[PDB]
Amino acid sequence: VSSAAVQWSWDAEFEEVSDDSPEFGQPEIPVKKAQGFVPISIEALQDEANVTETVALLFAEGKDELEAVTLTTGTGQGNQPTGIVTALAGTAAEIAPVTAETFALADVYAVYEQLAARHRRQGAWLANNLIYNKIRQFDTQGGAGLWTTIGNGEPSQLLGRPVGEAEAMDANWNTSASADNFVLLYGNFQNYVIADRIGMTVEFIPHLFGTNRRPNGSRGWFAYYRMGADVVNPNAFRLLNVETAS
Amino acid sequence: NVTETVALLFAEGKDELEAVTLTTGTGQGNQPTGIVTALAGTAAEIAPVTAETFALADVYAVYEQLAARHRRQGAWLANNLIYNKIRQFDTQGGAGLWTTIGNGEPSQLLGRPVGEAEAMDANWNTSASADNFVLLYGNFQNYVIADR
Amino acid sequence: IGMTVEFIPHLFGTNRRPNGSRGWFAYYRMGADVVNPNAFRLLNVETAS
Amino acid sequence: MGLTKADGGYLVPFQLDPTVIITSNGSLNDIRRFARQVVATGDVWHG
Amino acid sequence: MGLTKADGGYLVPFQLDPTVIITSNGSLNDIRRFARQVVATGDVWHG
Repeated sequence: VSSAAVQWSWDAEFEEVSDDSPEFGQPEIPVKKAQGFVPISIEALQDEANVTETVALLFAEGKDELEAVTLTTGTGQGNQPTGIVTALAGTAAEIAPVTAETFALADVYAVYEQLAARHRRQGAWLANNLIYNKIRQFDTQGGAGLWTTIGNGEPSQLLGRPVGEAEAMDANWNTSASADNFVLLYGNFQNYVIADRIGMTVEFIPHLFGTNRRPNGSRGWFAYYRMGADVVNPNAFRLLNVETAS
Repeated sequence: NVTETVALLFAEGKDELEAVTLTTGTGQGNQPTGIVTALAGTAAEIAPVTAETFALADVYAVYEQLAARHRRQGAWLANNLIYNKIRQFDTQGGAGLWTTIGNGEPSQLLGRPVGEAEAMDANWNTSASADNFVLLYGNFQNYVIADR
Repeated sequence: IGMTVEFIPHLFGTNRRPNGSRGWFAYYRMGADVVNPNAFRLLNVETAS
Repeated sequence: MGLTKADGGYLVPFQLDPTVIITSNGSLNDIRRFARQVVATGDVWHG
Repeated sequence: MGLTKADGGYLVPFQLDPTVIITSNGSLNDIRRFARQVVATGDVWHG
């Protein structure tokens, strides 16, 4: 359940008040399901040695990749959950750069400042590594924009706020052919909810079948996963979009 | 739990209205008078060094033009965007180095306490108003809040 | 045999690949008839059309 | 027999979090920290 | 601000009785009480 605040006003004497009943809303999160499958022949299972463990490792790698990419950008439509960037796109959370097709120092300050001060205090950064390196390259004379020095790791704090890393966001606004590139994101992350239902489970199918419903000499491996996520308040973020002359 | 919820909503609404009214109250009709409209068009208004440009010299001027009896006891007031534009003045690491990127907001500016006001004007470029009152400094003992 | 219920752990689809489904199978065997039809006197009320 | 409402879907519980989520920006002013507060009796205050 | 969902109606909990209500007539017969019951060990019972 979400809602808003009562709307007061300055009224003169002997004045009838206004109806100030706030409105209510109900954010809801559907729970989706992921799947995978690896069929195997009998001879392969008997001859090739130590295959079950390798298949388990491959299943884990695939699950982690899918889960990370979907959390970053999930279309929300169809069978997919909603990623943060997809949810924020088009909404008033979007910002335009000061100069078109350019990433300058002032853009960081803009993304940090246009956000409401109630949320600014407990927000966090999230972007790709390319963008962080672009930020680190800003300073030349050792002035205010001196985040850290070459010969050192990646800093743990920006503007006194935590920093995060995500590969699956856009990196280059010129190489790609997409018109818009969401490169930087800052906001209060308590407004992104993840619903966890059950972890990865692997089941062993002893016998598969053919067209005529008689065995064809193969076995399987079934794995599935359930999860769901969305955004309850999209005004708590200030995603930045460098839209290019597409 | 309707009662507690609506009491919370009342508290939030009152707090939000009071802040903006004290920041920029029109002072006519049914509204109290905000500091910005009180100090508008009077002797307190200063024009920048050059048109449509805000540099370190303007901050020094706004601090220095005051009488000494008022300078030695006073505080600042501005929107967060203005403090950030101050922070972007230094490029060569000289005397404009308020603080380095990666740290939080400072607490003093020229030895004086500094405060934040959200409802005050923010950007003079994207906004369509002819005038933009952006920075304030003075002895706030001369602003009176009379509560009944 | 009496009522027996079996649990099928996996069902398959069109391409002979799982669709994530499970089932319950139940079957029951019985047969019946009369031996000597001279021990009964069933009554029917004949209605003309 | 799946998750559709008619085909056994009425059996799932309904889960709701009672806490409300305030979606109002609000405002933060520190004028009251630096200003002067004087209690008034009546309609106007003169000096 | 009443019982419509958009006007605070989303705030009321959800009541449900988990038990199912069987809407089938069924049928009552007493043959098994009177009939002679023999266990069959195969396919056909001969007498």
